[PDB]
Amino acid sequence: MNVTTPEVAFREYQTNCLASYISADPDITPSNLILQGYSGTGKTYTLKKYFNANPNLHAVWLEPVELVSWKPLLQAIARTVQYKLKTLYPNIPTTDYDPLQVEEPFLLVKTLHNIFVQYESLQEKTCLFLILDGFDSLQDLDAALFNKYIKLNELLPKDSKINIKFIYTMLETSFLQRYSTHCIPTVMFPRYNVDEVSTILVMSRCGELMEDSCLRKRIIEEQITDCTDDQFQNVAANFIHLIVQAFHSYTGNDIFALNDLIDFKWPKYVSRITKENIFEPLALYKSAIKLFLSTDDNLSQTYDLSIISKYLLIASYICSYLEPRYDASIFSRKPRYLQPSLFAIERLLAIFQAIFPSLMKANIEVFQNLSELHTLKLIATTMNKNIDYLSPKVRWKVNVPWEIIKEISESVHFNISDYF
Amino acid sequence: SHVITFMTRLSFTAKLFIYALLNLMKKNGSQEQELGDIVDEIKLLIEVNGSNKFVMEIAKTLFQQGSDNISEQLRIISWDFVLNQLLDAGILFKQTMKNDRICCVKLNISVEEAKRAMNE
Amino acid sequence: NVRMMLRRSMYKLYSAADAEEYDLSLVENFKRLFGKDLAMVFNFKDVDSINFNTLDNFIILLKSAFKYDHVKISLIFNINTNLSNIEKNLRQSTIRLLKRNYHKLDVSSNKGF
Amino acid sequence: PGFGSLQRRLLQQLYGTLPTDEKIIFTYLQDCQQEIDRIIKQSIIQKESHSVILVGPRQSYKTYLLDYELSLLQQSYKEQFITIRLNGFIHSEQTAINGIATQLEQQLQKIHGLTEVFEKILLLLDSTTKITVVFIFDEIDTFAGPVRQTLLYNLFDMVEHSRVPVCIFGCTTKLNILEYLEKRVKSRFSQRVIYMPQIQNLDDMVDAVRNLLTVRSEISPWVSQWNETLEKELSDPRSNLNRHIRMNFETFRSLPTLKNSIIPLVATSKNFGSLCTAIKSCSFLDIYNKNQLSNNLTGRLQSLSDLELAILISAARVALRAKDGSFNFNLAYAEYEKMIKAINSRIPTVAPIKLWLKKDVKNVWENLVQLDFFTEKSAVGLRDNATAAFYASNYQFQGTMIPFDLRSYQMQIILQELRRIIPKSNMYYSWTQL
Amino acid sequence: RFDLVYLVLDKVDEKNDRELAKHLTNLYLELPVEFLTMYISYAKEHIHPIITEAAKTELVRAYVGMRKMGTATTRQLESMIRLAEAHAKMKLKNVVELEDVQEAVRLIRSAIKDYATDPKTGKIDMNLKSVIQRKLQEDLSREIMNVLKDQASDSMSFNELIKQINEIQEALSRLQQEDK
Ligand SMILES: Nc1ncnc2c1ncn2[C@@H]1O[C@H](COP(=O)(O)OP(=O)(O)OP(=O)(O)O)[C@@H](O)[C@H]1O
Ligand SMILES: Nc1ncnc2c1ncn2[C@@H]1O[C@H](COP(=O)(O)OP(=O)(O)OP(=O)(O)O)[C@@H](O)[C@H]1O
Repeated sequence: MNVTTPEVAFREYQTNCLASYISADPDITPSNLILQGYSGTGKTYTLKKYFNANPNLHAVWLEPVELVSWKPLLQAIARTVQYKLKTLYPNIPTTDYDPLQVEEPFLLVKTLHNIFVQYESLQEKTCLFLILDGFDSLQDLDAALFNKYIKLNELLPKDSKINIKFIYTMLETSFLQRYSTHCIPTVMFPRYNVDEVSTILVMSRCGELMEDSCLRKRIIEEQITDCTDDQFQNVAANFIHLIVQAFHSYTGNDIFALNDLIDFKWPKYVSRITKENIFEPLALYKSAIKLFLSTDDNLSQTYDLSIISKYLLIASYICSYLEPRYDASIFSRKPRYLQPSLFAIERLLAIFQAIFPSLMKANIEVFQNLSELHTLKLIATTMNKNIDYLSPKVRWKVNVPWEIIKEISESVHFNISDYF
Repeated sequence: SHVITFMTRLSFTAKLFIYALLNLMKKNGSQEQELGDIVDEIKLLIEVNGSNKFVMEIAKTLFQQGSDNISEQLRIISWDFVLNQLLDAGILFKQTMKNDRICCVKLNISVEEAKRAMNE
Repeated sequence: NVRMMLRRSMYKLYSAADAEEYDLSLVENFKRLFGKDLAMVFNFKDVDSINFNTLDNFIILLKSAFKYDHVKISLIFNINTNLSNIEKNLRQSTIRLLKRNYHKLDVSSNKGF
Repeated sequence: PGFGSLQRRLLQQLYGTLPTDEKIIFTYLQDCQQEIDRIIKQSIIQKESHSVILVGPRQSYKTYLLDYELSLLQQSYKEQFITIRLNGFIHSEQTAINGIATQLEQQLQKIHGLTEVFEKILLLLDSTTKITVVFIFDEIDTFAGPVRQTLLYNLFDMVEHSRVPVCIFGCTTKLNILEYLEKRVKSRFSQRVIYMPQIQNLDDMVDAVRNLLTVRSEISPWVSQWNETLEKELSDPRSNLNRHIRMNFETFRSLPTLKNSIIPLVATSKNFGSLCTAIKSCSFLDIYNKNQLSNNLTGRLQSLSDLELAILISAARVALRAKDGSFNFNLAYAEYEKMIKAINSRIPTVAPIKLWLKKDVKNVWENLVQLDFFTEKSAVGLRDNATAAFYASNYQFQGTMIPFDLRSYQMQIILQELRRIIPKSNMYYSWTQL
Repeated sequence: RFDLVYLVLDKVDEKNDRELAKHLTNLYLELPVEFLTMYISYAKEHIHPIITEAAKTELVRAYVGMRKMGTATTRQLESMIRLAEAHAKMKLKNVVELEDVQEAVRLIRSAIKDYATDPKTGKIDMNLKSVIQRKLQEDLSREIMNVLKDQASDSMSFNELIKQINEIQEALSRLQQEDK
């Protein structure tokens, strides 16, 4: 049977290309297929939409994202196909092989050959497509892994009724280019243009917020009798166009990023709607001006620290950015963009004593505050495993940026800016 | 050697790549060359010729495929395919870094036989 | 690493489920295995020392659980200093997941005398 | 509507899945095909042990020929040959031994309706005959693991002692195969290396195209119209459809790669009446051609926003000034801050352009690392093997711990390429140079 | 600000050594200066050439071409007229010809040796059969075989053929060797 093509917009080359490598005749379709495109390019959405328009096909959907390593990936193929064949052909008396016995790719070929023999009495060769969404998204991945799936079909008995027509999707480009000489039939997705992103969210997210709880409470509160669902869509649609124009340079040409600001700012945007905001979005924009002027993606006196604590951090930044050459020149009475350098603990205490407002000395409280900063992670150490502070080889560095320390010195009345 | 019989039958892309690499070797006085330098010298050697229509057609076929309107590739067409083909045949040895323009391309074959094949 | 996080989380989940009367398939199979809905509460006992690169990946890993209808997840964050440390190390794509439904609480002993 | 039957025949013919009675061998391949045909039949019919390696690049119709001869032998010599298949990627040296035994048992059962393991192949045959074993291998060189090559070292040894004749073939793209086949294995191998012939003239390619695109079966009356129109577009060297092939020929001379684009053109075809309009001009390989290039460096660069581009340009400027070519977020914003000041400064003042905050740039900064414009200072990238990747997934590098604003990056696009690609209508075009 | 800079290099070539050596070695065995000075004084006395419209426009493309390859300051544009007038004065033509313009530009190019200079780092080629020579000859030969027969004649004059394609002798000689 021939394949009907879907109507997916902004992908009207791939939806027609897959009519080539996917067909009811297993003697035509290739043994490997790659769909390549970045995140938010619709590869998962396009492939699933096409399959749901042709129910006569038989396919298995898996996700390497959940299948953390390759061992689950092999096992899921064996397990799902074993179930899927039963679902397709319940009348055939068949036996079972344990899908948990898969340890190496050879065993998959062994198990698959054993399974396919049971279906030798089938009327016709059966074309089967195995689908993995985001192949290169696998958490533990290597170059040699993909070659293991490319040449798998020809190790099967070529007279077998069941043919495994693998399907893969890839995100990156530095991964796919290593396999260019194989000339695997490839269909491509580029990044979406600004115009398409605006239209996609208009078509997708309009119906989502037309029926949210927040507005229909406010509409009754504002007693909007003339409101209609056609107005309801355009009211929500205006929010998408404004937020895109406001934050396209912020988010990018991304659909995932925009789909969250449309969520957070929406209740606050809902609040400013009144009886006078029904018909003029310009006034509604004026009321909600402060929403757009800030991203509000931020999660929200920034650091409650003791007097001893404040001078401890101030002294450390000097150590991490001033050369040891200048320690005697500046403090004795005798680079903002670079990453901080390491320093020794003796350097910190000497400078801390040197600038503290006769000597301050180092009691338990000074060390008690110093260790807390390490616990608070405002100062880092040179280790990651089995932290031992008293080991002499560990060094220290500053984890606090310049802007925070600027405001700390203000509450201290210590003029750091004159030391550089 | 029988290797030269296969060298002489390579596509134009392979011959140009090998010739540019050899010229960069003779300029640098070293064998391995930075991968970005190779694709820069390819453009240098392509455009050092005159603006004659034959040169223009060759350059358009090489860099932007000679397509109708869609164009402006940063590197020549099949620049990866022929690189892998030389790499997978054992002639060309390259180290692995995901940064394209800091990896070194190194030859396995003798210094003389490449020129000998190119001189044929 | 993410591999360790998924296994250990399922190991504890199965052990508690064993007292009713190691991967995400256990989450899918949970209602068929034990006949009850599952509500998971994750307690990040010390957020600061956690490798954010591992944690950022793991949060996305847990996001696949929303396909199931019988599973509900809650996250508890032990924050020592302020929200600012989270806003730096975490990828800004991840943060938009947390902000959709969150509650901000202070539990320090010192509070206005 | 009914033309699809001929279209199916065309699609099946393009894929090489025609029956052996109709399988086509190109003239430039026929010379080596007859040598392969001779050795196989001599080893089977005359019962002589032999060993040969086929050598050529990938996508070179190399293992295709081995299928062709065996597919023909099956039509008349079902009882004469035994085939064993192995591959260097899937079948590891641990699982290689069981791979032969399982496949050997399958063939032995259907025919009738640990050094001794190698000998037991002959013992099973001899006990049931009182049939030449055709070994076929892919990626011969790949078996050069630390474990001894007894997987192959014993097979070439069997050539000397096989009471039932043993013949061995293999595929490999290296020209240095004898480096992988060590001296101990070399002493037993017949060393009949056959480097595959190459495509070296446009006549070879066009005739090979003629071999694929000819229809020599009277399935439908439009077959003659197909062959008429086909040779119309190949009789004139300056044809619109032939224009692509010559350009294909000069760029790369691997025939299957050319087929990769032609099949979509055949597959996208809807009906014979509309097929005539498209096949001549052949404007659908141009769209496919740019499709291959849509996600390259140029393709990614075109879809960015102005702010993403502006930070990218400033990021490149730091890289160009820096001898190492490295930069970080702080330097990128500083040049972004200065360039906004410069643009604002060159404006008449007021008689009585926003600098984005350092927080909001973070999302803009993340997009550029995803899209591979930036890369880490020492980014090794993808590993080659799972064991090597195991160490990578466990080790924690410096970049995973240092702050988000101080991770050193490098650039994939040089400012010169920016100035070559960025539209001159862009406001930051004037900032492309220093 | 110098108009012309000349890079005179001496190479150790046995062939070129004999060419120079035999010139000098026989000269010390065993136009005159009076005419030469008479010529120069005559040329300076009379000719005051004026640049024509056609010669003017070609300077723009000549200077821009060096400009985009960058040290091509506007100083070298003075040489693009100063040398042009001096060539016409030698020609005794009372206007500056376009041939004078292009030859002077070539002279500046040859004096500085741009064709033998690296556009990237400014280094000089020591040597100043190649595959690019092959393809250009191949492509030229392919088109000649068509144009020679595309016209409604079996053959045509080579002078007209050159102007038809240049807008060659070796390529056609090879075809004659192959009897094409
Ligand atoms: N043509 C389109 N029309 C409408 N919506 C679209 C279109 N293309 C993409 N989308 C939307 O964009 C979303 C992008 O997410 P998608 O399913 O493609 O993830 P993905 O790229 O496979 O994921 P990952 O990056 O995690 O591997 C889709 O879920 C869909 O809602
Ligand atoms: N049984 C077959 N039927 C039809 N076409 C086939 C068959 N086997 C291979 N091909 C053809 O072979 C081409 C792919 O390259 P091929 O299989 O010849 O390489 P190979 O010999 O495996 O290469 P390598 O040197 O990498 O081992 C495709 O064009 C495909 O149509």
